[PDB]
Amino acid sequence: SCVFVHQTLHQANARLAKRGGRTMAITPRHYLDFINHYANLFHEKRSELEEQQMHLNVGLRKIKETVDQVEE
Amino acid sequence: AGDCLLSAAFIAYAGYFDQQMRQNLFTTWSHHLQQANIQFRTDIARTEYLSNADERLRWQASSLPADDLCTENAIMLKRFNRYPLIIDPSGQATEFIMNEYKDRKITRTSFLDDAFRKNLESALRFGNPLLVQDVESYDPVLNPVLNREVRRTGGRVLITLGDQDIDLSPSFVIFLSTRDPTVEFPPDLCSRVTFVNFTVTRSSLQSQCLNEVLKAERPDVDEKRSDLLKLQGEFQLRLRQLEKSLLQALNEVKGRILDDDTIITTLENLKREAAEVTRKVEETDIVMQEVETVSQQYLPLSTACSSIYFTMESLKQIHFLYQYSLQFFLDIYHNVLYENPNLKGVTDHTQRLSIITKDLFQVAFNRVARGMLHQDHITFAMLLARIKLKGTVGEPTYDAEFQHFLRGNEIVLSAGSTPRIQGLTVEQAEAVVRLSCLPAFKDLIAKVQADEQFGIWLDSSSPEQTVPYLWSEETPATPIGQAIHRLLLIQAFRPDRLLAMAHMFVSTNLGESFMSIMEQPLDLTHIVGTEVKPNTPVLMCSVPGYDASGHVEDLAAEQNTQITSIAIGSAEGFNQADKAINTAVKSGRWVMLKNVHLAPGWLMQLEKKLHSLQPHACFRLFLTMEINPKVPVNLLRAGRIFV
Repeated sequence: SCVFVHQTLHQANARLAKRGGRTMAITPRHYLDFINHYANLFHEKRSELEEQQMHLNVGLRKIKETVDQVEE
Repeated sequence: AGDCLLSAAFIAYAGYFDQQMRQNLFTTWSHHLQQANIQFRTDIARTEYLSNADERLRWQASSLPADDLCTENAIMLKRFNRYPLIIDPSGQATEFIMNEYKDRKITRTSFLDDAFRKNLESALRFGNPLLVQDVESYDPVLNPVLNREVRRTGGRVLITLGDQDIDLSPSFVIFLSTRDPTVEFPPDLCSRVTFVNFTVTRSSLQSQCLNEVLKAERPDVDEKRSDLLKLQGEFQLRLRQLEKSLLQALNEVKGRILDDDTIITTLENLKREAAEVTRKVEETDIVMQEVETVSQQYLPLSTACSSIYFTMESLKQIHFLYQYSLQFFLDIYHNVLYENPNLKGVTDHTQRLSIITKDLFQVAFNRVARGMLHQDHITFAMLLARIKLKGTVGEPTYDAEFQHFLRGNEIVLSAGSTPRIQGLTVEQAEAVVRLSCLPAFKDLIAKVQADEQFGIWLDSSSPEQTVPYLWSEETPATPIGQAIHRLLLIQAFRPDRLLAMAHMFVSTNLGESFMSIMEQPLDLTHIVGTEVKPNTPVLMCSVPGYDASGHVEDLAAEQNTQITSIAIGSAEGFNQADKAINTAVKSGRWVMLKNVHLAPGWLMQLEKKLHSLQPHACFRLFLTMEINPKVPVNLLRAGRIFV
């Protein structure tokens, strides 16, 4: 999918050039920047969401503990 | 995973393309992800995924335009790997950056400035955000820092600049900006830096004006629209923090083996808060006719605003003196929505929209025409009339009629094509046979032959007032349709009355008193009192053989304001003008510059100085000038024109 994203950016640049509008070259440095941004965003969002998920799972284990409490 | 992929793809790419191209790229990526079943959430928006409420509110306080393109640009500006290159023909990005980074005491610098290197090394040493307003004359000393060539020697981060080594600070960020949106860059530049386009396209200004009218007019129902903004705001925050407080009280390892645990009832409040968030989402579903309707009722208004402003830009083609910027049209918009006496006693909302659009057209014309030659007033009036005709939904679009009215002369005829109609000249006969090509004018020649009142009407002083009925249409026509048909008839028949009949057509379109302000002399006292900023100078561009000093002198005397009048003749005039303006910036008195057309470069320098200066509210700078092309375009764009 990432490769396809780069290829469609190249195709869009070519189409814009054919139409006659102003276009700027897309370098593989752009692909490197895209991959780096993907890594950073994935890390940050995964960290936050999974911290909340771990809190929720600890809460669920405590819910099972309360189930055992009502059991005895 | 898929959402982050799309977010990063939009962040790294799509930084130069306009709104339509960005949407096309996003749609293509989303379609491809759907084909491969990479699960990506669709209800969320790119402007919301990467932004926080506090950051968005700070941007709003930092004067960020409400356009979603500008929000995306701010998002890209916040998070980046390569230093951005901002393209802001409007000029809003520079002020947005300055307000956003005012806390970090960002310093302005120009490439043309010789102290650029000193400012750069000062920024690296201290770690200050730096902005360069012009990069077209690129200086390649930034190639190492753009490449981030960093050498980690000891505990030092060291940068090699020219033949010198400078320590780097992590807090240092360099911002590159270009005023020209039409400049081309070498491939190394686009390889090394990322683009943040701020060009105000039709969609961009359309959305900006839509959001502005939503906020300004309809304000408590702007909060009804912002029910969507608050559904996940101060609303869902209570839900989430209530859940976390319930977790805090869930097992405090206290009261073990106790049948008393009412804390469960707080989950009822949790359910109520979650239901509040979900039902406000269902209010956003009711936006199938709630907020989409609050938007589409003003959609004609915003479309007319975009058309008006792009007519205002493209007006520079017909004359070099017709230079208008975004800020001028935005001041027009604010003066229409705010400080408008016409809506003081008006509360009905549809009628408020109607009077708002009427006053928008009126104020736009009355502000543009003041700096427009009298021979061109009818041109802009007709342009606004066409815009309003397109905007209103009841009338036909009239593309064929206007197209013929503008391009009749390009139609080629023949000697035999003219039937030599009695009572009509050869050119008149060519006009008749040419305009008969229209389906509504196919039987026109028969009407020429049959009619007998043609002789008096054709030779009358004002045929446009009593144009006879010749065009044949199966159904009764609108008054606007009759007006345009008679306009075509006048153009083909008595072209000498074309201007007068154009006046009548504009009157029928935009009201009989649309030009009634023009006949009266300029109310200089009101224009210089309000509606003009002290920073913006007043340009009085008079044609040869006329001076504007008398009117401004009368204005100053009647306002009992001490005004210093100096002439631009030599370096002594330059020094006197500089001293007078420097005194008047702080004192607040008026200062006049006479015949400023003599020094174009000094005028450019004065414009640059005026931009940096902070005039007092009472400060007013009048620049009486001759209308010659030597005057820099930037001053005309940065000042109010009065011909």
